[PDB]
Amino acid sequence: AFETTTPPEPPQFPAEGKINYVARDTILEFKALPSYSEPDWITEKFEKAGKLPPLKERLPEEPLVYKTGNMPDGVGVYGDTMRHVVGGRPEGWNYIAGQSQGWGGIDIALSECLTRTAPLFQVDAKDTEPLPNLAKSWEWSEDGHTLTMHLVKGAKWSDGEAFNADDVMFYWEDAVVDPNVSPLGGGASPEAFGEGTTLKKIDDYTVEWTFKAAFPKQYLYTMAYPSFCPGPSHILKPQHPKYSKNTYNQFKNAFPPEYMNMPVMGAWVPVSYRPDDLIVLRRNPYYWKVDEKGQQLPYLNEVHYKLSTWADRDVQAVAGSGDFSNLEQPENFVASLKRAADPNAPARLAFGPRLIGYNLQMNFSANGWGNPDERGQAIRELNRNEVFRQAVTSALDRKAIGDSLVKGPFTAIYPGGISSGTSFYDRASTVYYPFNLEGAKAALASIGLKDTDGDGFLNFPKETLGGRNVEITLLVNNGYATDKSLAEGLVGQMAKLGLRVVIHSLDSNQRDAAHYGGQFDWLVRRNSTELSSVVQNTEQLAPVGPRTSWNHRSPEGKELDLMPFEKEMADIVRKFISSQDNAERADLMKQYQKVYTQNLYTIGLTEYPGALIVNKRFSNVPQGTPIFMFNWAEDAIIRERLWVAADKQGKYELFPQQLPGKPGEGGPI
Ligand SMILES: OC[C@H]1O[C@H](OC[C@H]2O[C@H](O[C@]3(CO)O[C@H](CO)[C@@H](O)[C@@H]3O)[C@H](O)[C@@H](O)[C@@H]2O)[C@H](O)[C@@H](O)[C@H]1O
Ligand SMILES: [Ca+2]
Ligand SMILES: [Ca+2]
Ligand SMILES: [Ca+2]
Ligand SMILES: [Ca+2]
Ligand SMILES: [Ca+2]
Ligand SMILES: [Ca+2]
Ligand SMILES: [Ca+2]
Ligand SMILES: [Ca+2]
Ligand SMILES: [Ca+2]
Ligand SMILES: [Ca+2]
Ligand SMILES: [Ca+2]
Ligand SMILES: [Ca+2]
Ligand SMILES: [Ca+2]
Ligand SMILES: [Ca+2]
Ligand SMILES: [Ca+2]
Ligand SMILES: [Ca+2]
Ligand SMILES: [Ca+2]
Ligand SMILES: [Ca+2]
Ligand SMILES: [Ca+2]
Ligand SMILES: [Ca+2]
Ligand SMILES: [Ca+2]
Ligand SMILES: [Ca+2]
Ligand SMILES: [Ca+2]
Ligand SMILES: [Ca+2]
Ligand SMILES: [Ca+2]
Ligand SMILES: [Ca+2]
Ligand SMILES: [Ca+2]
Ligand SMILES: [Ca+2]
Ligand SMILES: [Ca+2]
Ligand SMILES: [Ca+2]
Ligand SMILES: [Ca+2]
Ligand SMILES: [Ca+2]
Ligand SMILES: [Ca+2]
Ligand SMILES: [Ca+2]
Ligand SMILES: [Ca+2]
Ligand SMILES: [Ca+2]
Ligand SMILES: [Ca+2]
Ligand SMILES: [Ca+2]
Ligand SMILES: [Ca+2]
Ligand SMILES: [Ca+2]
Ligand SMILES: [Ca+2]
Ligand SMILES: [Ca+2]
Ligand SMILES: [Ca+2]
Ligand SMILES: [Ca+2]
Ligand SMILES: [Ca+2]
Ligand SMILES: [Ca+2]
Ligand SMILES: [Ca+2]
Ligand SMILES: [Ca+2]
Repeated sequence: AFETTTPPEPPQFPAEGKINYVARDTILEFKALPSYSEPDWITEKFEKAGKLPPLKERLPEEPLVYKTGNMPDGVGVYGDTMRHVVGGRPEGWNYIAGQSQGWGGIDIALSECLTRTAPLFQVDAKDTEPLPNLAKSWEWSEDGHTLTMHLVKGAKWSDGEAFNADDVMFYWEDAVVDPNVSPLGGGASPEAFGEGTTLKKIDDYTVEWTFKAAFPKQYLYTMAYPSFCPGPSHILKPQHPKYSKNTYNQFKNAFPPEYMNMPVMGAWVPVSYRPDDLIVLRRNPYYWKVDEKGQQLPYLNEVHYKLSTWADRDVQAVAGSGDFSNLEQPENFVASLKRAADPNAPARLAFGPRLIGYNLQMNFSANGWGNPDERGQAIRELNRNEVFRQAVTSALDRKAIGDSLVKGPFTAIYPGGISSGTSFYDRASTVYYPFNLEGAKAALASIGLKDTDGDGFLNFPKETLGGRNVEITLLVNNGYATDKSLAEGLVGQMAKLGLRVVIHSLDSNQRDAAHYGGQFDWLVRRNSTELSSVVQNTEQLAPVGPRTSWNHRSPEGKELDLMPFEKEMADIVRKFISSQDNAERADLMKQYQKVYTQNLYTIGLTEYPGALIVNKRFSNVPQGTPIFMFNWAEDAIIRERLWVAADKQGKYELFPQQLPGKPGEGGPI
């Protein structure tokens, strides 16, 4: 019915990075050093005064050592604060039970994971093994069904309690496996680690994975942020319903934002919270990472998270009051570029490849996900109809969508699927449905949708919902001008096609609950890592498990109502996960792209590049860091390795020469 082609090549984007490509093992290694050091005030006021054990006793026998060769500016010096600005708000500290701490890097810094992938933008390959983090090493069995994983040994939580296999086991059994606990991010279901996957404790520093498939090496990426980042089991386990009288909601909410010094494996500990104002973190004296000179990380003593808006983060970063931003909203591009064009500018700004994409996602569950009413059920049936999807995508004037955000070479025609900025992308495999409003109108008439009351809006046939007007709800994230502008643009374009679309605008926390609970017809969403990188959270590319897909999940308790193209996509993704053949993997992503875009698994709105904004006083910021690839730039830049030269340091510490207090107690000690 439609004359499909490939999407047109966008304008050339001059100077992205450039990235200084390195080999995987140039960044870090685990080893003992001859001696260790720390800020002088810790030795004088805490160690010598009895208050803390000497540094060597606090560290693992073999800490994680950052290699000097990979440091952009070399070994650092202690001091200063990194000031972040966020549009989110904390719910509390229970990350593994699905509570947000405010986004914008806070949970990334607090909740460290088994592996780490964000700094891998500097390795020029897509078969890179994730960096060891809380898991120091691992080995595959000969048959590839068993993965023996060795943990960092001798590391402690920020309160001095030992980190070991008990924390790993508690997260796996009582958060992942437990169907009443869902970690933050919408992922981390048991099937995200493979169907029938088991994890068992061997000893205090050894765990063992058992996989149905042979060598599913892709799951090492799933073990990084956000899906395998354990909480302090000694604090959380006594609050869990399996070991107490608490309900699941009581367990989820047992650590509100007012609860101080929540134990972490991260470089800084939350010490202060003021509603709608600020979160202050102070250096963790038990941090288990050091530089090659034996200096215990982080270099920065303090981190701030100013509670504001996402657009204010850009404003503060270019003004110099904020130290970091991911410039990701096109309506802020011109003003940010103008302010950064001044040679006296306090911050540096650098655009990367086109990795920020937006999709229209349709709820594909016709078997009760989100318990829809008669109206909602009739929309699910239209969403599952391929002619309806072809009409919706063909009624979009993608050039006009791009123009509505920003002029210039930023936007690209985006039909959906894998981002054009990543190496697995193939233009020839991308099905583009050009703007054909007349063809879209004929396609809807062919499935029995026609305006029977002269109001310009299409009615269902008399057999469905008494022949009333089709009414579609659109779930939108209220925190971003981009999301809201795209939603408004979509409503106008659908009105021309004859479909009535109603915006349901919600704040982040409520938006995530409505989405993951399946309480939506359609939604507007910025793409997560699987479309920007393929290799990070690959399970999110298709409904490989009952809850791995963003738009097709099963209600509890029920199975998936997969359409044939979705089963073909699930098969491609599972084959990719267990393949170590580069040529086969590239071919599988071409087939994946083709099936996705031909069948309209989602409908692309637009795609463009973002820019990293960092205050100039910071040393060790890697060149060409993208804002979003394997993770957000807050992770990729390795904040625990950043430093400021003594003569350039700001004097912004709110708790200078202080360390975190005890969990559930007072302010910094
Ligand atoms: O956390 C660092 C990040 O914070 C801000 O974005 C947070 C954003 O996260 C969620 O949105 C996405 C995109 O749809 O969903 C995946 C998984 O949760 C995230 O990777 C991705 O951002 C929430 O659904 C949003 O409500 C929430 O605001 C900020 O925009 C980023 O630049 C970066 O600082
Ligand atoms: Ca284009
Ligand atoms: Ca390498
Ligand atoms: Ca090499
Ligand atoms: Ca000192
Ligand atoms: Ca001893
Ligand atoms: Ca080196
Ligand atoms: Ca050096
Ligand atoms: Ca200091
Ligand atoms: Ca400071
Ligand atoms: Ca931020
Ligand atoms: Ca074997
Ligand atoms: Ca040890
Ligand atoms: Ca000990
Ligand atoms: Ca845990
Ligand atoms: Ca679970
Ligand atoms: Ca198990
Ligand atoms: Ca098997
Ligand atoms: Ca313990
Ligand atoms: Ca109980
Ligand atoms: Ca309960
Ligand atoms: Ca409950
Ligand atoms: Ca709950
Ligand atoms: Ca309750
Ligand atoms: Ca709470
Ligand atoms: Ca914690
Ligand atoms: Ca607040
Ligand atoms: Ca207040
Ligand atoms: Ca106030
Ligand atoms: Ca030194
Ligand atoms: Ca505000
Ligand atoms: Ca915008
Ligand atoms: Ca520019
Ligand atoms: Ca994106
Ligand atoms: Ca169909
Ligand atoms: Ca344009
Ligand atoms: Ca233009
Ligand atoms: Ca465009
Ligand atoms: Ca291509
Ligand atoms: Ca009508
Ligand atoms: Ca009709
Ligand atoms: Ca538009
Ligand atoms: Ca199922
Ligand atoms: Ca299947
Ligand atoms: Ca590969
Ligand atoms: Ca510098
Ligand atoms: Ca560099
Ligand atoms: Ca300040
Ligand atoms: Ca407290």
